[PDB]
Amino acid sequence: VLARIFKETELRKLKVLGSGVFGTVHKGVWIPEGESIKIPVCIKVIEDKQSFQAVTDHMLAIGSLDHAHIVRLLGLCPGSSLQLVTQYLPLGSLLDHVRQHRGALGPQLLLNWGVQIAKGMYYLEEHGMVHRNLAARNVLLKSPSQVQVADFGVADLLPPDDTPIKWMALESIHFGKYTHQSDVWSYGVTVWELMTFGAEPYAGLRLAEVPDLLEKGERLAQPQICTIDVYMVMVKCWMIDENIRPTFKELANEFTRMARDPPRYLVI
Ligand SMILES: Nc1ncnc2c1ncn2[C@@H]1O[C@H](COP(=O)(O)OP(=O)(O)NP(=O)(O)O)[C@@H](O)[C@H]1O
Ligand SMILES: [Mg+2]
Repeated sequence: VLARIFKETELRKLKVLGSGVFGTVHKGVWIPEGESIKIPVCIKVIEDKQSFQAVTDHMLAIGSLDHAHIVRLLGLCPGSSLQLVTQYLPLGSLLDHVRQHRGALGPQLLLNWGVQIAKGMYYLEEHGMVHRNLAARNVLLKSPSQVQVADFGVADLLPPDDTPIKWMALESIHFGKYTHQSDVWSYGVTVWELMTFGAEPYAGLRLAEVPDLLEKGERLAQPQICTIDVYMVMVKCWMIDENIRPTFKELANEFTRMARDPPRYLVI
């Protein structure tokens, strides 16, 4: 239960990669202990929109976590803006990956990722950490076959302020309430994104409408490559009652069970 603090003079930003809802991610280098060294790192810049001088208890909570399937926060740099420092993964997003390669991907390989994501979210659930922004953009490739959940708990760094709405559980939209169960919903839309080779969820619809549609219980369409067995996994994630939504434990089970005989549960 500790997080490393990085002196400002240790970090250097080379290039910007992009920016999401809360921050701005920069490709950078890390130079520790005066003597020259060059460690490739990713630096995410988060600002209030008051100061980030001072470490909160939640910042340490993020800092402590370490799992084979999550993106570990190597360190933290306070200042006017908060600088979150992680390792740089050249292979990038799972979302942009499935788009580019699509169905060419292994039906076996694509199932393993469902398992690998669930294992990570389990690790987060275990240490009582609510991700609050799970999505395909947030799942990253550490290795051609290996993925890691990124961007956990960033949302809880900033005061309640206001599109992740396509990834939120209905009670999160209605009550601004986030649980481990609410992320389970987000896991659902995620898996969906994958099975659709990176299709945009609720495409070409108005955001105001979105609460209505899933409330009417029409929900997401069945992805082209998914058998009813894999599709129902997702459907249980979007059940209005959270206490009937599956745990990440069970989700790791159902996918690994399907992973034994890959083409039975998915098809080109
Ligand atoms: N460790 C990393 N290595 C390489 N690229 C990264 C890393 N972390 C984030 N990125 C990329 O940086 C870009 C911007 O990140 P971010 O500010 O989180 O926005 P986002 O992930 O697109 N959406 P959101 O997470 O909802 O803000 C995205 O294209 C990420 O894939
Ligand atoms: Mg992100």
